[PDB]
Formats: sequence, C-alpha cells, structure tokens
Amino acid sequence: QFNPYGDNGGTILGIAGEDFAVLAGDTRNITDYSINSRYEPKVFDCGDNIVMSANGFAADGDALVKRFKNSVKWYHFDHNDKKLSINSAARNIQHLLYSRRFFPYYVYNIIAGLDEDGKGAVYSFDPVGSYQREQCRAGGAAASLIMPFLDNQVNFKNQYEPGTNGKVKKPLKYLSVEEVIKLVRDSFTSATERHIQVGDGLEILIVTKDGVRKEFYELKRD
Amino acid sequence: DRGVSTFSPEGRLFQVEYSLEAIKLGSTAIGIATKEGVVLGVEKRATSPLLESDSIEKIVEIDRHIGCAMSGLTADARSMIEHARTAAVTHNLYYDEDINVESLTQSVCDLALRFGELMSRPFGVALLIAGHDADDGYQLFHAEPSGTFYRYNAKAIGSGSEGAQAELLNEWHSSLTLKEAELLVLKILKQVMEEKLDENNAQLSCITKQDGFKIYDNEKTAELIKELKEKEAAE
Amino acid sequence: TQQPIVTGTSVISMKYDNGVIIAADNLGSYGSLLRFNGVERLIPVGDNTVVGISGDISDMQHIERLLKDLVTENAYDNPLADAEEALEPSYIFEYLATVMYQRRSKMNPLWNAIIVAGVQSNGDQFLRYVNLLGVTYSSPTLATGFGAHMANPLLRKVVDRESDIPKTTVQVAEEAIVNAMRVLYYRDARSSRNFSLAIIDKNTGLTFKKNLQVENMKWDFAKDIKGYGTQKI
Amino acid sequence: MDIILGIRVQDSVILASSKAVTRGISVLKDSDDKTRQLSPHTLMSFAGEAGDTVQFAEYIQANIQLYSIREDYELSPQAVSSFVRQELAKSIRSRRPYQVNVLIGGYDKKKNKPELYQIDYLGTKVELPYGAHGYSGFYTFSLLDHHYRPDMTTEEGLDLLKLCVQELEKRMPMDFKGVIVKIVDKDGIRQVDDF
Amino acid sequence: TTTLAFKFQHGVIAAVDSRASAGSYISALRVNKVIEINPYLLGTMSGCAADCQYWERLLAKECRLYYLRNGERISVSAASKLLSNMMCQYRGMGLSMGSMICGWDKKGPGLYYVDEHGTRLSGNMFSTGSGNTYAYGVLDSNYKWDLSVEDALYLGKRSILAAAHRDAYSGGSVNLYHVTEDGWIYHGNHDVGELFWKVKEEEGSFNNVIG
Amino acid sequence: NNYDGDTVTFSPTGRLFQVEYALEAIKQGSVTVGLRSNTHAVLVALKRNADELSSYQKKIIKCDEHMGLSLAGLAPDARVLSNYLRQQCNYSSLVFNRKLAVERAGHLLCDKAQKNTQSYGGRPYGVGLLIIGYDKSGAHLLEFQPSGNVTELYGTAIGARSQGAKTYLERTLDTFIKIDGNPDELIKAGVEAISQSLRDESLTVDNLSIAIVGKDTPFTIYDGEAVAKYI
Amino acid sequence: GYDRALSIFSPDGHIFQVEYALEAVKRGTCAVGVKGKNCVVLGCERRSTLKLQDTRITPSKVSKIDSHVVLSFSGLNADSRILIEKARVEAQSHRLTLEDPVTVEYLTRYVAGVQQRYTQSGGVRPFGVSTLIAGFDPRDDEPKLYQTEPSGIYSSWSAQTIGRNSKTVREFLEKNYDRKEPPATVEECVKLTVRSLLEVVQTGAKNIEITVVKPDSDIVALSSEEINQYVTQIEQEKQE
Amino acid sequence: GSRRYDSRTTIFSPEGRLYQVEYALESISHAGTAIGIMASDGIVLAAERKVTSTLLEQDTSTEKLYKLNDKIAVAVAGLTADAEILINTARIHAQNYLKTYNEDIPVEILVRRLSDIKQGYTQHGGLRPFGVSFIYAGYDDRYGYQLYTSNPSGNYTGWKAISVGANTSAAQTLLQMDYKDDMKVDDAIELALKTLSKTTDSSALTYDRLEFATIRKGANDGEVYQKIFKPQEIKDILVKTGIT
Ligand SMILES: *[C@@](C)(CO)[C@](*)(O)[C@H](Cc1ccccc1)NC(=O)[C@H](Cc1ccc(OC)cc1)NC(=O)[C@@H](C)NC(=O)C1=CC2=CCC=CC2=C1C
Ligand SMILES: [Mg+2]
Repeated sequence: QFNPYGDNGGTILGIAGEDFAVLAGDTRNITDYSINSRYEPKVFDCGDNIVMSANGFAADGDALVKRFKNSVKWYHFDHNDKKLSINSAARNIQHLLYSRRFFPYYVYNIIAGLDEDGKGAVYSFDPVGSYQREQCRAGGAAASLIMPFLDNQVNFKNQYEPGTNGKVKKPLKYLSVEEVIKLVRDSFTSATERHIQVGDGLEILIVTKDGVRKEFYELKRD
Repeated sequence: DRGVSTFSPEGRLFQVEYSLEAIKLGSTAIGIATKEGVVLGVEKRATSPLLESDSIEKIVEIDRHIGCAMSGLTADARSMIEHARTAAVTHNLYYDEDINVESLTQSVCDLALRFGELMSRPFGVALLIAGHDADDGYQLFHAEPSGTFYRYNAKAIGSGSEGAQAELLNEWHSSLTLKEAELLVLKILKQVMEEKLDENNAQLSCITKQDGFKIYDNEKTAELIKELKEKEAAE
Repeated sequence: TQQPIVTGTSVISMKYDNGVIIAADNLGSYGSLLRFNGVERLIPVGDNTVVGISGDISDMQHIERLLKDLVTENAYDNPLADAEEALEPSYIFEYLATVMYQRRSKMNPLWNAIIVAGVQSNGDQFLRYVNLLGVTYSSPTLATGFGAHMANPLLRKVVDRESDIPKTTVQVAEEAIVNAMRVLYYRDARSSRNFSLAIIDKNTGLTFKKNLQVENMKWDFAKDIKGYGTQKI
Repeated sequence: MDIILGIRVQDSVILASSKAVTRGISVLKDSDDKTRQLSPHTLMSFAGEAGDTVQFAEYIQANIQLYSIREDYELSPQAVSSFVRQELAKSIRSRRPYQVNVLIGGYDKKKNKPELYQIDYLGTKVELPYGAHGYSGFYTFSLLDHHYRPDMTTEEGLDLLKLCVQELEKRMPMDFKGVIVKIVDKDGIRQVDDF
Repeated sequence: TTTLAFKFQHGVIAAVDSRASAGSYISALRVNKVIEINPYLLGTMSGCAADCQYWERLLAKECRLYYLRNGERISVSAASKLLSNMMCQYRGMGLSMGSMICGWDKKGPGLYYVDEHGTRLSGNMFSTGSGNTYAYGVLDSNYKWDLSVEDALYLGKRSILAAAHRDAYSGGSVNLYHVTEDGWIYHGNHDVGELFWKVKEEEGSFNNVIG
Repeated sequence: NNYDGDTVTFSPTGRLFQVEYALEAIKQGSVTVGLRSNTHAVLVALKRNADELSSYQKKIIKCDEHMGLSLAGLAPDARVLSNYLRQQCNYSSLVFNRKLAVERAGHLLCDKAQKNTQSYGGRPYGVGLLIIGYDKSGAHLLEFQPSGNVTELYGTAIGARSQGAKTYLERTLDTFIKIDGNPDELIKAGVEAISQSLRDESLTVDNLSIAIVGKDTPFTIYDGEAVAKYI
Repeated sequence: GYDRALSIFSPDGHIFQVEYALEAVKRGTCAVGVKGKNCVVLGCERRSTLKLQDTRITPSKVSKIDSHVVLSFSGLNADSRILIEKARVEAQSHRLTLEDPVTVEYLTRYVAGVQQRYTQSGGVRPFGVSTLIAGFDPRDDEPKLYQTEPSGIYSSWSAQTIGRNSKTVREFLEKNYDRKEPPATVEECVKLTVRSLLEVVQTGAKNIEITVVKPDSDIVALSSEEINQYVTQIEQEKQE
Repeated sequence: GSRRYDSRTTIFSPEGRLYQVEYALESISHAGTAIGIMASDGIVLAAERKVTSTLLEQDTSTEKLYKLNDKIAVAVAGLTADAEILINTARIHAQNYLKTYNEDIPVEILVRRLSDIKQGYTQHGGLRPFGVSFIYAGYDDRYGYQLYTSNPSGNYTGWKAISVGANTSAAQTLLQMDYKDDMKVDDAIELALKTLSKTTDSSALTYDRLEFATIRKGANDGEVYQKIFKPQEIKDILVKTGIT
C-alpha cells in the first residue's frame, strides 16, 4: 500500500527576545538511516521581516512555506503593499493548515519576527492549525530533548534564589541576543550528541528592526 | 432586442449608463471627510405621513470602523451590504485585524460588473462608503455600478447632487472639525430637499477612531438642526 | 495507489569543478527476473540537462514523454528557444517536482526516484533529487535506491562538502562514478554490467556515453573459498 | 439514549422517557427531556445514537409544523407516523443513516381515539397498545402482558407504568436517572411533574 | 484537559486548565482554552486543539455577522445551536471538540454544552475533558445557587486544581472568568505549582501529599 | 449600424463594430506613455480626477517583481486583465521556477481578449494596456489593444491626445534608446514625452504617476512627493 | 437554462418590468392594514363579480406565515402563493437553526429580498405582488406592520393600503388616523379598518374580510355577521 | 445570437397583464364548454365534445373527463395534449401523498400543486404556458364535496357551480339563476344538461356530443363512487330529463 507521508528528520528552535527573535534549525535531511543532504536549508525568510520553518515531512513543509510566501505576495497586491504583521501571518497560516484537516500537512511549524510594538515574537503551530504566541519553542525530532532545557535556562523553571530555600523564585530577567545564541548552539550540540537525525550543520536566522541576519555553525557529521 | 453587455458607439456600456440615471432619481446622500472623523447624512423621503420614518434605513453599518450610505434603487444595496459585511468579518477571521476601507470598497466594486447573459443587470444604487484605518486614516469613497470607485474629501449623490457638490466645492477645507462638518451636511441637505428638513425626514451619522460607526438619535440631530438655524440667523 | 512492475535500479551522480556527472545501468527488472537488457534510464533535455530516473519503467516512459512535450511547448512562439529562453535544469526539475507532489496528493503516484543533473545559464552546477512522495533535496553527491547506501559513501570521500567541488576534476569524478557502478554490480542483485554515463560541462557541453561496461573486476580470490566453515576440500 | 416507554389506555397515550445523558464515564445531565411536540395532539419520544436523535426529532417537528401552517389543519397521528417511517426508511440506505428509534403518541380528534406507534431506525412501524425500544421491552413487556386492559383509566395507566419503571430500576445494570412522563389526550399534551 | 462552567446567582463562572499533550509528552504548559467570542460570550475548549480553535473562531465570525444584520447581540441559545449545526455537517468525519458556551443575554445567564456529535445541552453546571470526573466531585459537594462571587470563583479554581493534581493530562495553570450582565471579567492566570502549596496550607487539604 | 448589436457579427466590409467601440473607450481615457532603453523600461501616466474633492484615479498596476502595466479606458477591465497576468506570472514561478517572459505575457493577454471577440453573450475588454518588464532578454515594452493585437515597441502612448507623445518618441527614438544605466534621464524623457499630450492642465504633484523596471531595479511605482523631483 | 435578462434598465433609468409589475398590483383587490395600541387589523376586498363561489374552500386573502405573523397581498394571486410558501419555509428554518421564531421585521426583509432577487436574475420576471406583513414579535406587545413591493423595497407603516383604489383609502387613513392617539381598543381598530374599505368596496356584504391579530399568537378571522354589524353601525351614524 | 428569435413568453404588458396567459385564455374560450355543479349529496361534471364525426369511436374516446384518483376527477377545456401532461403529473402527486401519509390526498392540496406548476410557466423558463383550464370535482373528509377551477395563470378558486371553455358568460348567468343551496344531484344533473343545451353552438344536443360524470356518496354506505357515463347511459339521461 502507498504511504503518502515520510519523515525527513531535523529539529527547529525559536526564541523570542525583548526586541529581537531567533529561528534556528539543523541542515540535515534524512530518510530512515541514510543521509540525503548535509546542507538542505530549512528556515526561510518569507518577507515582511518574518521567518518560517516547517519541520517533519519535507515535501509538505516546502509546500506550506511556498504557499505562505505566496499568501504574503497576494496580501501586498490586495491591500496596497501593507506590511503583514506577525499576528496576521499566524492566523493566515492556521487556515492554510486546517484546509487539509482530513489530509494534513505533516509538519510542526514555527514563525518568528517582531510584533507591532517592536517586541520579539514567536508563534507555534501543530500539524492541523492550532497556534499560539510563545516565548520559547523547540520543534521536530529532538523537541523533547531541548524544551526542558529551555524551560530551565530561558524561563528559569525550578530555579530559586539561594538562601531563601524555595520561598523566592529566580527573577525573570530578559536575555540578550548573544546569550540566546549560546543557548541555541548548546541546545543543538546536545541534541546532535543524543539524536541520530540531528547533525551536520546549524543555520540561525535573527530578526531585528534592522532586518534578517543569518549565522551558520558546523555540527558533528556522524 | 440587444445584448446586456453591449458597448455604445461612444465606448460606454449602455446598461451601466442607464443605471446612473436611476441613481439620479434617488434621495440625496452626502458624505464629508475630516481629520476628526467622517460624517454621513441622508434624505429619508417618506412617500406618505403614515409611513413610520424610523424604519427607513438608508445609512448602514458594515463594520465597527466602516459605515455606508446609499442612493438610488435601495433594494439593490442589501446584497452589496451583505457581501461587504461578510468580506469585512471574513478578513478579520483570516488575518486577525480590521480590513482597509479601500480594500472593502474594492471587494464591493468587484460585484458591479458581474452581469451578463451572474446577475442579469448592474446595480441601480450608488454607495458612499466611509471609514477609518491605521494606514490611510479617515476615508470616504464613492462606489458606482460601473465598478469604479473614487476617494473624496466630500461627496454628494442622488437627485440634488450637482447642486450639493458645487456647495461642497466652496465649503470644504482641510481644517474642518467634526461639529462643523455635521452642520455643513445638514445645511446642504436642507438646501436641496423638497420638504422642510427636520429630525424625522433626515438622518445623520459619523465614524470616529474612538467610538466607531454611530447613527445619530433623532433627539441629537434635532439639537444640531436648532444649532444650525441660530447660526444662520446670526448674520 | 499501485505497485511497481518493471523497475530500474540505482541512479548515481556528483558535482565536479566545471559541471556534473550522472550514471545509471541499462536494466529493466521484472521482480527477480532480469527481463529487459537495453533500457536507457538517462534522458537528456536539450544540451544542458540530463534526467536520470529509477523505479517503475512505465512511469519513466510517461515522464520521458512529458519532457519531450515540454521542449516542444517551450519552442512555441519563442524566438529565443535555443538561447536566452531555452529550458534550464531548474525549470525542468521544478516542473517534475510539481507533478510528483500533485500525484502523491491524489494518492496515485509516479513510482519513481528522479535526479535532475545539469548546468545553468550562469555556469552554476545543478543537482537535485525528487521522488514519488514529492520529497526534494540537493547535495554534492546524490543517488537513488542502493546507490544511496553504497555509492554516496564512496563519492562523499571525493566531495565531502561544498568546498571540495572546485578541487575535483572531471577525470577524478568520472573515475569515482565508474568505481561506484562496479561496486553496485558486485552487490546489487537487480543491477547489470552494462550502463550509460553522462557528463554536462559548462565548457565542453553535454557528453553522453552509451554501452559502457564494468571492467577490472576481482573474482580470483573465490577459488580459495571452500565450504561454509569446517570443510577443507 | 437509553429507555423510552409508551402505553395507550382508554382515552389517552402515556409516554415515559429517561432523564440521563452520558458522555464517556460521566453522567452530564439527569433532567433531559427526550421528546418533541410535533403538533398540539401528537408527541414523539426518541432514543438512539448521540446527536442524531435531537437533529432527527427537530427535523420532523419542523416538517409537521410547516404542514400545519400551510393547510391550517392538524395531521392525524397515523399520517404523521407514516411520514416519519418513510423518512427513516429513506435514511437507512443513505451514506450515513440516522440511528434513531421513536415512539409516536397521539390523540386522533376525528376518531376520538388514542394511538401509539412504535418505529425503529430501519423504518419498521407497528401500532401497539404498549411499546418500547432497545432492552426496555425485555423487562417490561411481561408486566404489561399481564396487567394491561384496553379500558384502563389514565390513573391506572400511570400505576402500571410505575410498576414497569420499578422493575427496570431493580433489574437493569444502568442507572437511567428516572423518567419524565407525559400524557396525550383530547385536551392536548401535559407533563406529570411528580413521578 | 479539564474545563468547567456553572451558573449561579451572580452569573456564570468558567474555569479551565492550560496543559496540552502529545502522547506522554507535555507539548504546552500554558495554552488558552477559553475564547472571547464577544464581551458577553465565552467558549471553553477540550479535545483536538486545532478543531477547538478553528470552529470557535468561525463561530465568532458568525455571531458577529448576527449583530450586524439584526443590530442586537446573539443569544447564548442561538450561538450554541450554530456551533452544534457546524458539528453536524462534519458528522462522523473525525472531529474532536467538547465545549461550553457561557454568556449573559436577555433570559439572564446562559450555559450550553456542545460536543462533536452535535449534542447540545442546557444546564446549570458542566465539566469536560480527561479530568472532568475529579472536578465534578468538588463541584457537586460544594455548589449552591446562593454562592458569592468570591466563593464561586474559588470553587471553580479549586475544582480545576483537584483535576490538575490527579489527572496526568491536566495541569499547568488555571484561567478564571466571571460572566456578568455587563460582560465577562478575566480573573487571572494561576500557576498550579504555586496554587497547590498555597491551597494545601490555607485549606488543610491534600494531607497525604508532603510539603 | 445593423451589425453592431453584438461581438459575434461581422459587417459587410469585414469589420467588428463592438470591438471598434471598445477601442473608442481607450481614446476617451487619460493619456499614458511607455518607453525603454536597453537597461530600463519606464511607464508615465497622467492620472485623472472626478473633481477637486476627489482623488486621482490610479493608472499603473504591478503584476510581478519584474513586470507591470499602465491602463487607459475601463479601469475594472484592467483590474481583471492585470489579475490574470498576476496569476500567469505566478504560475510560471511556482511550477517552473521561471520568471514569465514579457513576450509570452503579451501572447496570453492576446488570447484572453480574443475569446471575448468571437463568442456570443460576452463583450470585448474596454481598456488598453502598456506592459513593461525586464526578463532574460533585457528590457521590454508592449502595447495591448482589446481587439487582441499586442505589439512590442521601443516606445508608445495611448489615451486622449496620445498622438503628440507618440510623435515626440518617434523623433527621440535614437536618443532615449541609448540612455543606459541612467534611470532618472530615462524618466525625464518619458515626462517630456507625455507633456506633448497636455492642454490647459499641467503636471502637478498628485497628477503625475511614474513606474520603472530594470536590470537591478524591481518594478516600483512613484506617486505624490516622490515625483516632485521630475516636475 | 433560460438565462434571458428580462428586467433591464431603460435610457431614462427605469426598469419597466418592475414598474409593470406595480400595474398588476394596481389591478389587484384592495388590501388594508391598520395597527392599534395593542393589536393590528388586516382588511381585504373581495370583488363581487364572482358569485356562486364556495367561500369555505376558496383561498383566503390573509395567510398565516407562522402562529404569530400574517401576510395579506394585492396583485397576481398565483404569484403570492410562491412568496407565502417560501416565507413559511423560512419561518420554520429560522426556528430550527436559531431556536426563536422570526421577528416581523426579519420575515418582511426575507420576502422583500426574494422579490428583489427576481428583479436582477436571468430568465425570470418580477412578482406582480405587493404584501402587507403584520404581527407581534415573540415576548413583545408592540404591534408591527410592514409593506413590500415588486422592486424589493420595504418599510414600516402606522397604517397602509395597497391594490385598486388604494389612493382613495390612503387619503381616508391620512386624515382619520392620529399617531399621537391610535385605536386604543380592538373595536376602534376594526371600525376604522371597515370604514376605510367602505370608501371603495361597493356593498358591505361578503365583499369585506377582516382579520384581527393580537399579541402572543392570538389570531382570529371575523365572520360575515360580525363584520355586518360594523357596517350597520357606521352608516347609521353617517345619516346625520 | 439566439436572442433575436425569443418571443419572451414570461413578461408583463404595460398594463400589468401576462400576454401569453391572456392569449391562452383566448384559446380556451373556443374549446368545448365544460360545466361543474356541486350539490349536498354529490357533484356533477358535464362537458361538450367538439364538432364530432359519425366515424369517431365514442365508447373508447376520452377528450374531456379524466380520473385523477378514486375520489377526484377533472373536466378539461383547451389543448387535450397539454392537459394529459398535467393530468399524469397530478396522478403521480396523489400517489406520492398516499405513499407518504397513508391517506388519500385532500382535494385542495392536489389543486394547489397543479396550479403552482402552471404558475411556474408564467414566471420562469421562457416556455409557453399550458393552454388548459380544469374543473376539479372531488371529495375528502375535511370539506366534503368540492369544486375548483384552474387556468393558465395558475390561479385557482372554489365554486358551487361553474363553467369553463366556450360561452361561459352565458352559461354562468343561467347557472346563477336556477342554482340553489339545498339542491340535490338528480336536480344538478338536469341543470347541467339544460345549461349546455341552451349555450351550445350546435343545432341540437345529442348523446354522441357529450361526456358526463358524477361523484356520489350514492355508494353502499359511507363511501364515494365515481361514475363516468357510457354513451348509452348519456342517451338515457337525455331522454329522462326531456331534452331529446
Ligand atoms: C487535555 C490536555 C487532554 O489532552 C485537553 O483536552 C486539551 C484541550 C486543548 C488543548 C489546547 C488548546 C485547546 C484545547 N487537548 C489537547 O491538548 C490535545 C489532546 C489531544 C491529542 C490528540 C487528539 O486527537 C487524537 C485529541 C486530543 N492535544 C492536541 O491536540 C495536540 C496535538 N496539540 C498540540 O500538540 C499543540 C497544540 C498547540 C497549541 C498552541 C501551540 C502549540 C501547540 C501544540 C504543540
Ligand atoms: Mg548525530
């Protein structure tokens, strides 16, 4: 029997700062126990200061991104070159996903950018369209490895202030872009060690009011 | 006979031009755009004193930030309003935001030329679409059955249109207040109307960023009519 | 939904400094039966692209016709059909990729794995893969079926990453491909000795080699092997 | 839903229907009214798959109410029961059938007679002196066979109905949370508020 | 999930948890399971996240169009029915959506339970989700019509807490709402971790648990 | 006369009057000018207002990053045809990863307009279009007529009083074609060309509309104070 | 299918087919609607050219759309049946989807929308019918009276008449009906409705039909003798 | 195109009349007269065949009176072919009703259905209307004995006595004169034949130029019987009433 779905592996990670946002993902593409590509870009600049990554089944992910990029194009045509806000993009993507409620896009989607007040924003989706705005999210193969690390190191969960003994929490101080990129690289280095589908390379897209910037880092190729 | 989508030797669609004649027979509707808001006002024109005038609904809400006035075959406007309301709320569903006044107007005007041998004829009604959005601010549009729409600082449609438009030519300036615009609509309506203007045979409305689209009470309009009479008698 | 009947095995390829190489054997298998021995699975499109196909042969012949028709249609009302507005490898690939993904979304796939190899207008090397699921990826080396498991490891020793491409000559790349085809003949039960090889160079153009054979094979050591453990004679 | 009973006495029809509604392992409601008035002298109780029951009943209700307005006339219980049967017989061969069993209790003003019709989801209609759907009949029909007379009063009909519910409450494993009882006679439809 | 909602003298309380799961994995710690359809209408969510969001936001579109056509707010009864009719179109197609439509209209406070089967029930108290049985236990033993706004809010809060504790697929935080004739009022996000220890000390409950 | 009731009827001399009447609508429309060099292509359009309170009707529409047009005649028909181009440009990108050739875009418009001239019930399009673009064979300018006829040109003009601008371009042919790597000078030549079609009125800040596309220049429209530079 | 555009604009901006549909209404028998303080009355003319008629079974001029709303008309009789049927179907459809009976304003808006649709749809002609729609909204004691016409426009009326010689009876109503103090009782409302028809009807025998609609779905049709008593009392006061 | 040849069958005149309906009525006025008379104990249907021939097989012929079901019958005036199209539709509608409700269709409901079909041809479709006028004679347990008429406009009305076809003006005057409410079937039979005998365009009214039928409760106990008269039976009733 024909199985229309597949698993191309990979892992993605989005973190929202005070006035910036990052969307990272490994560059490895796989089927079963083989490597297809050591460098196959997974996170894309979709225009209007928005970045997107659809992780899971690459064919469905490429189709979704291609469709949203198209949605942005037609948003400009129909509404006098108006900028598509990150919240408006999120809602638009919900309807793209639910259009296939009965034959789903087999992908975990994340977008990142800046809200209308200039603050950092990350939006997370499930395969059928449920979404919400988040501060921190890891998606894909090694999502379960990374998310707890982010709960601990980004939102300071289970961390209290010494001397008080559990009475007073660690205060929620914001993170700089330099501090975030460290947590991203350590997240992917750790995931690469313990997950066979993660490796080869890491590509990070950083979003600020100045625009979209890229950073690439090598990972273990085994 | 002849085609419905036929061109005249002058290069105009017969049916579109004939629908414009029907709009000239309609009751007067006026719109004035200012930096404090856009005012919409209409002549109700009851055919008999037994007709309960408050049931005459020639000013209509499309969204919280968009209003609409009509003139001509007003029955034809109902499907256009229904489409406009649907388009406005549907865009809010897809994009989690208010829809631009221009984009709404364009969606309404796309229906216009969907006629042939689709509906059997063009619409016999013109619309004044007034609203506000963050990008272009306070706006007033004139939507015709030709599918064309012009933006206006001030506009009059209906039977007393060319007389009212000439008056709007002189009176409008870029520093008009909302109160000044209200009195100006009432003034020009009173000038072109057959019967004597009062709170029962004429209606006012406005759209502001804060309060959104509001139709004026008969008690509220009555005070603005009394305020008009006194200021005209003042000189 | 179907099942493949008459099939073609591995298609292998790699980039080198001035272009791309692609190769595939000339066999059409019918299950375990080596039924057809004269099947060409590399199909040139113009003088700048070669499409290598594995999987179901009836679906291959269908694709072969789509491409032939694509060239015809591109020439229509196109004075620059043999120049600026000629078909590019990227155009041909994206067309096929669109077709493959549409067919899988109708649950009626073209049971194939395709590699489009070519050289673009600006001299850039093109090498991208697509299959019955509409899955696409690109790499300095690409291979289908058994080639993915046995050929890629050998070809990745020559071009392990992007920076190794300018350092790789056509002689070295062709040698690596030919060695890979020999290894597949040793170890793939649905392969043949006879194969075709195509080189698309940005200077010398398209070279299409037919009726190639796997040679310099090692079998002599077989004489010494006796039994399955304890047998001496 | 679970249990629906019906009995036709001398001058009226009495319908009893359980109050329970269950999703998963939780009883969401214990006061549910599994019935719709089709016309002033015609009542229909129902039981079957979740959702389908109310949708079907309301659809029938709308059609009968439409007939009443059009003709300014109440259809006989027999006519209504035939209409309902045809809809169910039409439904069973559809892509997704409506899984609903009904009892129709009505008073025919022309003949001055009460009438009870039992119709299952296949479109199987039978006129009866007393009826039930599902497993309800397994426990109650022996009592009704014994005690039922056609000349019974409404009060005697209620007493025999109480005995049926008591037997169900004793021998059924499921808790159906009692029943809402309604009486259909010449004066119309009324609910017995204490049962 | 665990959601609950109940009518009382001073309107209707609505309380939900905030957990989301993907097998044994907790996919989200803080999801919003209430939708603000309008200033006087709320909608709880339980089941498939996508289904809950899509259809309840589509309900809001349809409730908004009602206001524009009629110049009047839709009733809770009519709103719940529009939603139940949507469910009947995709009858047997595999949707999973359990919701309570809470609000205040001309008949007073209104509460309707609606599920994917097209079921539509009116009532004074409901609770949906994997942990509804735990919430019902607290509600049934402590509910009155004569509850004060302060005591009512606490009941719904405490009822979710009970479920969050025992039910493995319920927890994270508690979102509270109170619906009045002037509209709904949000009564905050309450972390269960902190709330549990607070309630344990102040109430004396959860004696078995050590802290 | 008797042969102008519909588009499906030839006259005794072999003329299609409904098409000719549609052509008349273009002549009533406001003037617009098109011209190109080897590196860039430029559209210049005189916008028209209803009165002093009204805005100036937009004349130029973007179709893709590398293609767009200016209109003259029935604006709604231009919206339909431009929407069709947007879809065709977009089909070429999504399916073939290929920017649509300007020549092929003209062929598609020709064929779409033609179907309306041979069938009963419908009507010809009542608008003329000037398409500019930059593709793999350089800069291009096309003139579309609703008869179906599409023509590739160095420069042209359509609308009321368009003959004046067309004569100017016919004289300036050798000069403006050589304006390579200089967008501002090519626009100047277009603004000077459209000026030959003006009477009574002159080019003001909210009257003039300009668009340009080129080698390293996406299709962009200039309105308002952005064109004050060229007045 | 037959797609021919029958309703189209003329050079002077008129849709003749819609205007000729109004002429069919002018030919129809007179219908009148008067709303009192706590009721609405619908009066209807019956032309006495047709005797040997069976009044039991002959279609009545006033039709119930729901238990709380009624519809009378003037114009083509066959056309009116189509509007009434559609209206009745929509009334049940509204109860089924929204769980409330239609308001009088909503039902009118629907019927008016149907009439409008037939003025710009291909292959169809307009309804040669104008309607008077009256009733009381659910849980409301304020009377409602609306009018519709072939073009599709509708509006609310304190009192209104349509059909042949409607110009005359409207003239009567305009001077006799006081807005500040409408018919306080049912008697006064019926009396004014009968008086208005007596300006046009001819004989006050079987030519006048009266239907009283009160709040909370209380609708009754008066008999010949009941109406005849009003006719007697009016003329006896007139002899002075 | 095709528009050139369209007659436009469904339009109003400037006076607000439907051209084709009015012209269809003009056609019907030349058709053989049909009369219906309702009595307390039954209904009579009488109709005149148009200029017949001696070689016409009368006993197997049927051009005027048709049976819709056991309780309802119709008299035809106009195009016979058009009438048969409608009759077969009405026969099906009556059976659909019986299958659905398990009760015989009420007379008015059947009449309304046919009249609605006629109405449709005047408002949409661009086709010519049916050039037919019916007299419906029927019985049900709600209203008892009933007479209706429908015409090409799709408008229907109830009657105590009525005529359609030729000379209806003269025929209606004669019926209005001699009809009384307490009348019986045997008297109504006599009135129907006497009216035809005076209004007919023929020289004399004979058995071979007539179709006749009665609907009587004159059936054994509480039930209704339809009697389509045979040629010999029409001859006998003509002698009995004293016309021949
Ligand atoms: C209980 C947690 C039961 O698990 C609730 O019923 C909860 C309701 C709910 C959650 C979020 C939003 C609205 C309502 N249900 C779930 O969390 C639900 C459980 C579930 C799983 C699978 C099925 O179909 C077999 C039905 C029910 N979980 C999900 O739907 C999963 C797929 N959701 C996510 O993974 C997910 C939702 C989401 C929202 C925003 C951002 C990220 C999100 C993710 C990753
Ligand atoms: Mg690894």
